[PDB]
Order: sequence, then C-alpha cells, then structure tokens
Amino acid sequence: KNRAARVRVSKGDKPVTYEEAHAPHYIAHRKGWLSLHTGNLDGEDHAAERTVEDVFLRKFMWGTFPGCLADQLVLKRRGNQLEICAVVLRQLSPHKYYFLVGYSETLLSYFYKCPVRLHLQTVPSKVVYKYL
Amino acid sequence: SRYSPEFKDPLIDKEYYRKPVEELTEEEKYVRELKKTQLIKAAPAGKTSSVFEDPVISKFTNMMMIGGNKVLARSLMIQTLEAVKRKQFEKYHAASAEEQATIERNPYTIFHQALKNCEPMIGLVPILKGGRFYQVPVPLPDRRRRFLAMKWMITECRDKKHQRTLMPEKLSHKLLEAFHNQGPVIKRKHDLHKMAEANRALAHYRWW
Amino acid sequence: GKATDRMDAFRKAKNRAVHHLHYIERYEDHTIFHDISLRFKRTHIKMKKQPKGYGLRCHRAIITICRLIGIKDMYAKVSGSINMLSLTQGLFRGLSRQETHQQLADKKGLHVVEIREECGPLPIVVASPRGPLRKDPEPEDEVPDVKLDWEDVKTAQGMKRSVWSNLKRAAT
Amino acid sequence: TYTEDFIKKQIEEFNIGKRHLANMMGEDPETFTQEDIDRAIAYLFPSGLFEKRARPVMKHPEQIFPRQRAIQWGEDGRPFHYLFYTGKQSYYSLMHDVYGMLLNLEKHQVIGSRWLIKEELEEMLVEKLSDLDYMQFIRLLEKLLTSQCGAAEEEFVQRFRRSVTLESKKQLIEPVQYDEQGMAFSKSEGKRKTAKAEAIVYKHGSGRIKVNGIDYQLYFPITQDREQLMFPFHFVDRLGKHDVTCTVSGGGRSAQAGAIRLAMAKALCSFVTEDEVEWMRQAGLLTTDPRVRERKKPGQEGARRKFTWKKR
Amino acid sequence: RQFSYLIENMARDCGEYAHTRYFRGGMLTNARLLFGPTVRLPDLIIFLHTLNNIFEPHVAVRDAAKMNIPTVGIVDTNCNPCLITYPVPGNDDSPLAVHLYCRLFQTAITRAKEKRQQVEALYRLQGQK
Amino acid sequence: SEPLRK
RNA sequence: UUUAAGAACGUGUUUAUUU
RNA sequence: AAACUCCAGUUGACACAAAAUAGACUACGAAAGUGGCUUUAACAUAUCUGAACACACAAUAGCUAAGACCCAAACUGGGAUUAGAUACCCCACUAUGCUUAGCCCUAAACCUCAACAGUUAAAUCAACAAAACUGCUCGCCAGAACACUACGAGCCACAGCUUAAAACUCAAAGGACCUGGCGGUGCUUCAUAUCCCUCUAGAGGAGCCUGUUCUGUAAUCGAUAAACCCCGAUCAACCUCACCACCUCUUGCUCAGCCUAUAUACCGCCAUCUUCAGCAAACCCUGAUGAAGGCUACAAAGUAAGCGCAAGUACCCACGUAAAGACGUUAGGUCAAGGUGUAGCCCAUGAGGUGGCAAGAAAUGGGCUACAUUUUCUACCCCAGAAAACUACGAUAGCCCUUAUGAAACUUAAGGGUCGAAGGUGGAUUUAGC
Ligand SMILES: [K+]
Ligand SMILES: [K+]
Ligand SMILES: [K+]
Ligand SMILES: [K+]
Ligand SMILES: [Mg+2]
Ligand SMILES: [Mg+2]
Ligand SMILES: [Mg+2]
Ligand SMILES: [Mg+2]
Ligand SMILES: [Mg+2]
Ligand SMILES: [Mg+2]
Ligand SMILES: [Mg+2]
Ligand SMILES: [Mg+2]
Ligand SMILES: [Mg+2]
Ligand SMILES: [Mg+2]
Ligand SMILES: [Mg+2]
Ligand SMILES: [Mg+2]
Ligand SMILES: [Mg+2]
Ligand SMILES: [Mg+2]
Ligand SMILES: [Mg+2]
Ligand SMILES: [Mg+2]
Ligand SMILES: [Mg+2]
Ligand SMILES: [Mg+2]
Ligand SMILES: [Mg+2]
Ligand SMILES: [Mg+2]
Ligand SMILES: [Mg+2]
Ligand SMILES: [Mg+2]
Ligand SMILES: [Mg+2]
Ligand SMILES: [Mg+2]
Ligand SMILES: [Mg+2]
Ligand SMILES: [Mg+2]
Ligand SMILES: [Mg+2]
Ligand SMILES: [Mg+2]
Ligand SMILES: [Mg+2]
Ligand SMILES: [Mg+2]
Ligand SMILES: [Mg+2]
Ligand SMILES: [Mg+2]
Ligand SMILES: [Mg+2]
Ligand SMILES: [Mg+2]
Repeated sequence: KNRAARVRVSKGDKPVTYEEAHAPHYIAHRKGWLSLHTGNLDGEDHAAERTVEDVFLRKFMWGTFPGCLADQLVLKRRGNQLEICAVVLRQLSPHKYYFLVGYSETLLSYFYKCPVRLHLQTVPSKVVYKYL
Repeated sequence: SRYSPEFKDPLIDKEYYRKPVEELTEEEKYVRELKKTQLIKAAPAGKTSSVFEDPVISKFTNMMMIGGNKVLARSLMIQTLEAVKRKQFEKYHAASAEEQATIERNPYTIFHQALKNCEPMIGLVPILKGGRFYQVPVPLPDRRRRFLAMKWMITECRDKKHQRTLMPEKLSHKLLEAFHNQGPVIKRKHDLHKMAEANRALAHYRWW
Repeated sequence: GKATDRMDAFRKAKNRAVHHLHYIERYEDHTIFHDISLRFKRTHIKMKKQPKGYGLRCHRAIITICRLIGIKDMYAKVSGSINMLSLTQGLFRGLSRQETHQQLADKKGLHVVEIREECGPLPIVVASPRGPLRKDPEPEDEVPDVKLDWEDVKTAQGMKRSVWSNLKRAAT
Repeated sequence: TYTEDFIKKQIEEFNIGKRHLANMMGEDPETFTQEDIDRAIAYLFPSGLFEKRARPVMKHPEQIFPRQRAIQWGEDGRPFHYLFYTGKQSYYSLMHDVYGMLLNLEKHQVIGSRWLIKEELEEMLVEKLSDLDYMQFIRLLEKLLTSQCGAAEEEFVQRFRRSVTLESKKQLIEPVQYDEQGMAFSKSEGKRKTAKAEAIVYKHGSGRIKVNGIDYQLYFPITQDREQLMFPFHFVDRLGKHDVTCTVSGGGRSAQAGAIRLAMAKALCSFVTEDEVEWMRQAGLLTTDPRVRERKKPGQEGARRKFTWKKR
Repeated sequence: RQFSYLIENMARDCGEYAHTRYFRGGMLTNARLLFGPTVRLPDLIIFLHTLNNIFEPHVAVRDAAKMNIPTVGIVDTNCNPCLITYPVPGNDDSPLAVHLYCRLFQTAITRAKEKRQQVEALYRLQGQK
Repeated sequence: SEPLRK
C-alpha cells in the first residue's frame, strides 16, 4: 500500500486540516504549493539553495513559535524579498508575538542577506476540515 | 480501443448507397435512417472502394507481413500474381488449338480456386478424457478452414527445404499445383481427412 | 453489552438496562413475600423468605442484585449449572411472578393472617380482600399432596452434615 | 446543520460583499451580474487548480449550501403531514396523489423528453430514495400516460420529464471561396497521428494533386498511399474533375496520406450533394482517427507488454 | 394494499396520521435516530389489519408494547390479540366492513376534537366573566 | 516442511 | 456409472505634551 | 491386456437355484425376521409389573456329517494399474451361500428412545434430534484410558462366547452448536489476453553482455516461492567503500562517535492479495438477553456517519491509458537513506593513511546479436546494381594498435587492423500480448 503524506483513517475521533487530509496526487488539483519561487522553472537556476533555505525556515519557525503554529507555513519570494505567512494560535500573549516577529525578521535578514517580513494570522483553534 | 461502443464500423460498399429508395425494404429502409444518427469509425488504410480490391488477397498479404513491413509483403504478393500470370501465358502460346480453351490465365481466379482446393472439411480437437488425449473429428466453421488454407500455404513456402529460392517463385509454384489438385499442401489436407476417418469412432467424445 | 473495547461495552449494557427495568415486590421492603423455587434452563434457584436481621446468604451475584433491588434479608441456593446469565435471567423471572398477600386475598376472598412466635398467638391481619369476603372456610386437608425437597427434609431431621454450611462470614 | 437564521445572515454578507467587489473593479453595483463576479474573483484570486470545485468561489448561499428539509413538527409536537411516520412523507404523498388520479379515470370512463433521473428526483422531494423506489414511481407515471389523461394530468406529468438536446451527426460544409482569377475552391484541415495537412480543393480541375509543391505520384511512391488519395474521389465518382493543392507536415509516410485523405474529403463536401456527404460519413471518410501511440509504463517493456514473468 | 388509499384519506380528513406502507425497522424503538431527538411518538395506534402480507403479526404490535403505546386492533379469526390492548373481533377482509370501521373511527375522533373546542370556549367565556 | 535428509 | 494423484519436524498467537 | 475361440447368434428341449410388476399398500410375528402358487396344522394370557439363580428362541458368518450345484463368491492364480498395490478395475476358480441331521449363540440384534395407565394445561423447553410431562414397576449407568482386556467360573463352545477387575498414567475426555477456512464438494452462471481449444512473436540450444548460486580468495552487506535474480545501483579503475592486510591517532569534524546486534521493538517509504469491494463507529431488533445473526420491492427489522470503490481530475474527448485503490493478510522488505527504543564497544566494535581482493571447475535467471534469401553489401530512403556455403551468412569475443576521459586505463569507452569460432531455428517445459 501507499503511505506517503497520507493520514490513515481511524475510528472518527482524529481531526485533520485541509492540507493534511489530501494526498500527493492532489497537489495541483485540490492543493497548491507551500513555497513559491522560480528555481524549478525551465531555464532557471539555484533551485538547490532555495530548498535548503525553505527546510531551515520551517524548522526555525517551529521551534521559535513552540506550540503556536496552527498549520504549515507559506513561503513567498518576490525578487529579493522573502515573505513568511503563518497561521498561529491565540494562547500566547501579543507582547510575546511582537518580540518574536522582530527577533526572527531581523535574525533571518542577516543570515540570508535579504529583507524578510513575517505575516501572522491568528485563529482561535486549529481549523478542522474533517474527522478521520 | 479509443473508440466508444457507440461508434459503428463503416461500410465501404459503393453500390449499397446507390440503391434506389424504391428497392429499399421496410427493414432496410429503417436501417439507413438509423445510421444517420449513429457515429462511424474512420476507414482504415487497408481497404478502399476500388474495383480491384480483393479482401482475400489483402488478408493473405497480412499473414505474410513481418514486423509491420507491408510494403515488402505487398511486393511479394504482386510478384507472385505476375509470375503466375507469365507462366500461364508461356503455357498458352505453346498449347494446341483446343488446349488453349482450358488454360486459365487470370491469376486471381487461380489464387481463389487454389485456396479452395486446400480448405479442409473437418478438423481435429484434442479432448482430454481419462488422463489421455484423443484426436476427435469436429466440423470446422467456415472461417477456420479459410484460415488454415492460407497458413499451410505460407508455412510450406517458408520451409527450409527450399534453398536460395525467392518467395514469389515458391508461392507461384504451389498455387499452380493446388489449382491442379496437386502438391504437398493438398496432401496435408488429405492426411487430416484420413486421420479423422480412422478416429471416426471418437466422435462421441464431443459434447458440443 | 458487546464491543471490541471494554469501555464501550460497559456503556451499551449500562444505558440499555434502564430501558428493560423490572419492578420487584417486597414484603415490608426487606425481603420477598414467599419461598421461591424455579428452574431456568438447567439452573435451579431455591430462594427462601427470612425475618429481619438474617442478612443476605446467597450467591455473591444475587447479593449484588438484591442490594440494587432493595432486599436486605433472604436465603438462596443455586444448583445445576452456575451460569451467570441463566442465574440472572431466572432470578428476575421468579422475583416478578411472586404473589403478594393482597393478590392472594382477592384471589380467594379470605383474610391473610400472620402468625409470629415472638408475638405469641396474636393474629395479625396483613391483607384483606376488597370485594365480598367469603362466608365458607377452606376445606381442611388431612394430608397435603405437595412435592417436597429432600434437601429441606434432610436438614429438619438433623441429617444434612456439612462442614461448609452455617459458616461465620462478613456482613452482607 | 445550517439553520434558517444562519442562511439569512449569509444572504446579507453576499449582498454587501457584492457591492464591495463592484467598487473594487469600478463597475455599477446595480448592473453587476453573477457572471461578472466569477470574472473578478478569477483575476483577484488566480488559481490554476485543475479541479474547478477547489478554486475560490463567491456565489449565492442558495447555490452553495445544500437544500435542507424544513422542521416537520411544531411546539406542541404534532407533525404537519399525515404521512410523517413513514419517513418518506414526500415520496408517498406523491404516490398517493398519482394513484388517486388513476382511480378517477376509471370512474368517469418523447424524443426530447426523458424521465427524471433518480438523483434529480431526490432534490425535488428533498428525500433520500432507493433504486427500486424510483422504478415503482416511474411505472405509475408511464401507466398514467397510456390512459386518456386530462389536460391537468399532462401538466403534472411534465414536472417529472426533462428535455434532451439531440445532437446532429451532419457534417459541416465549408464556405466556398474565390481566388483572384475567380476560381471556386474550399479549404479544410486533417490530422492523422502527428501529421497535419491543409488541403485546397478547386471546384473545376483536371485531376491534378500537388503535395508541398510536388506532384502526388512523386511524393507518395508507395501505391497504398496513392490509393488513399483516390478513395475520397472514387467513392463519389469524381475522378479527374478537381485540382487539389495541399501541404502536409509532420508524421510519417502513411500518416501524411491519411491526413490528406481527410482534408480533401472535408473540402470536397462543398461541391457535392447532402446525400453524398452523408454517404461519405457512413464510409469513414469524414471522421478523425483517434488511434494514437500509447505511452510506455514504468515496470513494463512497452505500452501493454510486460517483463518476462518467473514463477520460481 | 386494497385499502391503503381509503385509510390514508381518512387520516387526512380527521387530522390524524397513517402508515400503510412497508414498516421500516426502528420507526418506534429507534425513532429519535430516524426522525430526531425531539420527536413525539404516537399516543394511540389503531390496527385495521393486524397481519402483514405473509399472514404473520405486524411488527408494530410488538414494537408498540415495547414503547408503552396502547393499541386498538381489528382481529379476525386468524390473528393474535394477546398484545393488543383493545381488540375488536370482526372481519378485516371485505371492503364493506373496512369502510365501516374507518367511518366509525373517523367520526368518534372528529366529535371529540369538536367537543373540546366547545368545552374550552365555555371555560374561556365563563372565566373572563 | 519435512526435515532435510542427510 | 468414466485413469492416477503420496507426504509437510517441535514450542510460541490476547486485560485494568515641552516646561 | 489376459481369457475364450467343442465360442457366438436364432430356434427347441430343459432346476434340490433365486422368487419382476402388484408395493404410491404398511400388514403378520416376542424379537430375529417375513412380499411366487396350493393345501394341512396354526398365531399364549378376562388386571398390570416381574427371572443376569432358570426354560425356550435368536440375522449373517462359522464348525461337524451326508448330498445338490445355474449364478454369485472370501481365499488363491493370472492380467492391468502403481515408486510399490499383499487393494481399488478385468478374468478364472474354491470354501461358503441351498437341502437334511446336530452344534455355535454373536451384531450399529439401533426405531441407540423399556412395560402398563394417563394427560396437552402450567414453568412448553439448555442445544441438536423424533414436542413437553405425570403415576407405578423392573433393568441399567456414576471422569477418561487401561478394558468387547487379565484372573476365576460356566458352556457340545478349545484362535470361542458370557460374566468382568486391578496397578501404573492423565486434567481432561465427551455431547451439541457459532463463525471462518478447506473439500480430488453439488447445481447454475461466467472468465476475455484468460481456464481449455484457438491466434502472433519469443524463452529453453550456440556466442556474447549481465545478475545469482556454488567453488575459490587474507578480503563487504542486503534481496533471494508467487511478492529475489541489469533487484538497493537513473550504476564499483582510486574516490565511492561499509571489506582484507599493515601502520597510525585518543575529549577525537560534533556539548563526541559506532554501516555494532535486534526489521520478531518501531517511525519513515513500499511489495502482496488489489486484473478485489468491502471495513465500520454510533443505535435498534432477533436468538427464552449464548458464541452470533439481521434478507424477500405485490417486501418479512434493520437505520447508518465516515473510509474505499464510484464520481471527479491529468494526457488527445464521452473512449482508453495513467493515477487512485480502504480495513486487513504474509511478525513480508529495509536498523546499510535518515531518525530511533533496547542491548553492547569507548587505547576501539571509533577515526585516519597506504596498498590490495572483487576470480571461475561448474550450474542457472534475464537480455543482446545470429544461424540467412521477407536475406547480405552499396546507392537511395522504397521502379537499382551486386553478393549468395570452407574468402558465403555469422562476435559488441579474442589478439594488436590508436584515440577520448582522468593524476593514474593489459583493465573503462570509441575506432581501426587482425581473426572468421560456435551456430543450420533449438529437448521436457515455458513468457507476453485485444
Ligand atoms: K439404527
Ligand atoms: K530459443
Ligand atoms: K541460451
Ligand atoms: K536467455
Ligand atoms: Mg503500488
Ligand atoms: Mg514491442
Ligand atoms: Mg381476515
Ligand atoms: Mg514419511
Ligand atoms: Mg504439520
Ligand atoms: Mg409378566
Ligand atoms: Mg430377560
Ligand atoms: Mg443363530
Ligand atoms: Mg451353514
Ligand atoms: Mg461363476
Ligand atoms: Mg495379484
Ligand atoms: Mg461351490
Ligand atoms: Mg455366504
Ligand atoms: Mg435389525
Ligand atoms: Mg441397546
Ligand atoms: Mg420389562
Ligand atoms: Mg470409567
Ligand atoms: Mg464382541
Ligand atoms: Mg474375553
Ligand atoms: Mg479364562
Ligand atoms: Mg552478493
Ligand atoms: Mg541474506
Ligand atoms: Mg532479511
Ligand atoms: Mg575502490
Ligand atoms: Mg583506499
Ligand atoms: Mg565501522
Ligand atoms: Mg516485518
Ligand atoms: Mg497503476
Ligand atoms: Mg477512482
Ligand atoms: Mg521477517
Ligand atoms: Mg530484471
Ligand atoms: Mg572486434
Ligand atoms: Mg592521456
Ligand atoms: Mg565473411
């Protein structure tokens, strides 16, 4: 049987998100892409460096906002800019969010040598697409 | 297939459409009206509406083709028809006044008759009964015996007994023999008829 | 209750039992009205009426059911096949088909008088018929043709020896 | 579950959002139809997902949320319908009405139309139905038609019939054109495998054909290929009456002939009668051949062949 | 099936309900799931034919006694009245008898409904003054 | 399966 | 009513404001 | 096949053997048992039960003596089958089956349901079977096996029957059911490149390439019925590399490390049935409230979220091909992708350097090229000319030389020269394709 990126059915008590409920054969039919850049286009270059930056960002943000991320990130590149769009929870205090936004935006700008901006969208609870 | 079940096979007959409406029967008339609504497949390249089209010679050519080389198989077919034609003209000029009336020079008439003299009436089927096989005579359908005549003619020519002899000259020689009820292909048909007669008592082993 | 997980079987059986409730009649709200003796399939249950303070001296399952019903004092002996499901289905069967003192009076139109050794010969009327009281008495029977139980007759004659009967046990 | 009050609040957000969307695009909020909403949502939120049911959508709540049955009992608790306890009060109230109209008839005495399908009947009744239930109801309707039904009955039966758009299998004739000299001709296109051909058929000619500027017998040495070019004209008895000038590109030897055969036939339909065009269609001269090369699969030697299988 | 139309009409005329079709399992014992948790079951069931089409008792006779609903039934000589609360021994086959039963139950119900409106009007009118 | 033979 | 058709080692696979 | 061939067929004469149809009847007798015809004799008891201290009977088989003999037939012989066949199949023949006079006294002698009387209501009633009970009486049984045994006794019985234990041993045995699996299990309908028959091209033979197994070597590991075998590898001259030998370092590229053991501790990614269509929460009902089960449309207890199929989507459509394909099955594959539980090494099971093995007696899988004339060479890319059996067809092999890549090539690749081998279409068997 196939296993990649599939959430196995259960009794019915397990909540899943939209992206987590669709398998790889829906990535261009019912889902989009979590990262958007030009590396993988025909005739373009530096697709390998853009991938290592993505892998590091998803981990930097998972450990920098522990227990706060409601769903996967959405990385966007428009020229020199790098826009990180995240959906976070409302448990943490806003004072601590503004601290981490300025700490991460700055640390990542000096690391990758690019202007970085972070966009948060708070939700009360993790959105549920269905129950498996 | 890339066609749906709705698609119907085409009718290349050219004299069928020309039939006047007065001749159309109630059933035939209904059929023509129906075809207008149905979808039709695209005619293949093999068959056209020409007057020289021979479906039996087109099938025999396809049974000789090897690896999709239809240009070569058709070349061998026409060479054989030409060789059979020239051999009869050489036998027609050197014949007596009254012997020229019984010499067929049309290669097609010879090709159809030669194959008809090789068609077997009955065949054999291995029926498993009591951990043994038996050659039970069976009535062959009209298609089966038409296919066997072609396959035996092509197999005999492809035999290795003939050394550095080209296919058009080999096939042409067999067609004349068969046309005269001679040669090995005919003997193969007779042997099948002799093995079915010896195993006639085994006819009851057949249930269909 | 049946299920694959044990926690799910407890719910089904628990929530489904309140929809199949019986009503058990009790004599003075502490015991049964009369001695019962039935057989459900292969399981024999011989319950006996006892006075106040006797306690529950019966199969541990019956002790647990009786507390739910409200029977404080009763004796029972189980024989044959000790199957918890036939034992339970038969217990509820005999406890629901027991005739009270009021039904008996109405049935025969006579007074039901209670005789107690502690109260001497005083006749205590526990139930009387609502309808017309009969004027003729029941025909006294010289010898009753009632089937007896060798186990009870053998005990009354000081013949049932057992090193397991009448043992000191905890309160029930 | 979605209540009536919830739907009423969704109707108010769509109406207000419909006026915002018109203010963005610079249109008139009054004359802003639903076709303009779909065009503006595809520009502002461009999604190329292959599934159109997974793209951003801003429609009317009456087309998004599924239709739901109204409450069937009041405060006191008595249902509103006498066939409520059946569970199918709508399906059986219909069967009760139809069977009541069949009793009255006894006392006082299709091409485009298709019977309603099962899935379309559930929406009308807002009830879930089985297959055998659908067949029983359809049998009463047919029985209703056979009898001398009155005018009022016909209107009822037409609520459960749906029109059908009957396609026409009639070839489309090309417009005859005229050149500078004044000669009439017709142009068409053919396609066989990867070969693509454009053919120009003149109304009057001496049976001359030129492929890519070369006479046909030189361009197609093989006889079989020339037979294909002859099939369209021979079938309609027009050999030596037209002049053809075509240009084929791509494909192989035999695919270019079949592609030209199809184009010549399509362009030859303008200089023949309708009855002949129908005969050409029933002979397979106007149909594009869909048989194309099939792809090879991983784990296989070919499109359909498999690797040699070893049992042990 | 011969009297299905007649009975469905009577229930509509007397503002009552009818179930003359195939009885799905759980209409009474599992009603809250089929209809809804706030559904109200019947307070009285009237059997004009206590048998099904295979000459066996209707499943509702047993399901009604489970839900503590009193039943009225027309029992013929081949029926079982043990669980029917108010049985009426009479023919349940001929059409001349079924029209009578329906006419009697339709009238007794229509009267009571109108009898309460008179008792209430009097009480309401008397109460004010 | 049956044990192997020497 | 209708040929023959053998064999497969031993254990282990369910609870608690500036100022 | 053997046997018979003084055999076969028609007709006629002709039994001490066995008793169609009737019998779809259900009678007689204590049981055993009794079904062709006639005649004679003849089928106990005016309450019931009742002899394992006795009497009289008792299928078939078998014993003793004297007879009969069509057919059948243990034994035996021959033929055949089989790895063997002391059997199943065929042929032949004997004891025996029959009569008479005696013996033997057994059976699944079972309708496994005692005799007489009586009942159909109540709790009808574990299950199955042939519904559940009362009164009275006799007989019999008390875990399995040892045991239709030993000893003793009796009997026309002498390898016999009847009666009938014990020691040692076990924690079960046993009866009736549920579900599933399996059946050289029945009926019916089917398979669509699939089961048979039927089509086309191949494999199995030769050479070469390549993998594997054995053997060999100081010298990896893993896969290894279907579901391994140009498989992890879309790839090994050093490197890669985890192997061998030798040498060297010790808080070590890492707030160390280990390709050390365990895939029968796992995540992860997959194979397989699947070229399937079912899995199932939550309720209800049936079975006396058992394991379990749940359908009939002129409808009889089933309602069902959700997952999968389907539907949609991708490629050139509505077709087709892809993709998809649940729960589970094989403790299936992988600790050597990486991560990781448990256990183990820490001057070594870790790290680094140099060099080196990766072969072939042999067998086998897959594939390539050929054995030629529908061919070979050249031109052309389809109207040609030559070739055509010991200078033909035929090696991508060997040998030699050159070039390319690279620091490094008898080794890898390309080309040239030389060489001209097996091979003459391939055994049992076997693959794929609408
Ligand atoms: K028996
Ligand atoms: K071969
Ligand atoms: K080979
Ligand atoms: K091979
Ligand atoms: Mg797969
Ligand atoms: Mg191929
Ligand atoms: Mg009746
Ligand atoms: Mg053995
Ligand atoms: Mg075994
Ligand atoms: Mg007696
Ligand atoms: Mg006796
Ligand atoms: Mg005897
Ligand atoms: Mg004898
Ligand atoms: Mg004999
Ligand atoms: Mg023998
Ligand atoms: Mg004899
Ligand atoms: Mg005998
Ligand atoms: Mg007997
Ligand atoms: Mg007995
Ligand atoms: Mg007796
Ligand atoms: Mg014993
Ligand atoms: Mg014995
Ligand atoms: Mg003995
Ligand atoms: Mg003795
Ligand atoms: Mg290896
Ligand atoms: Mg291994
Ligand atoms: Mg392994
Ligand atoms: Mg190396
Ligand atoms: Mg090295
Ligand atoms: Mg190591
Ligand atoms: Mg495993
Ligand atoms: Mg696939
Ligand atoms: Mg699908
Ligand atoms: Mg394993
Ligand atoms: Mg392979
Ligand atoms: Mg060479
Ligand atoms: Mg160099
Ligand atoms: Mg040569």
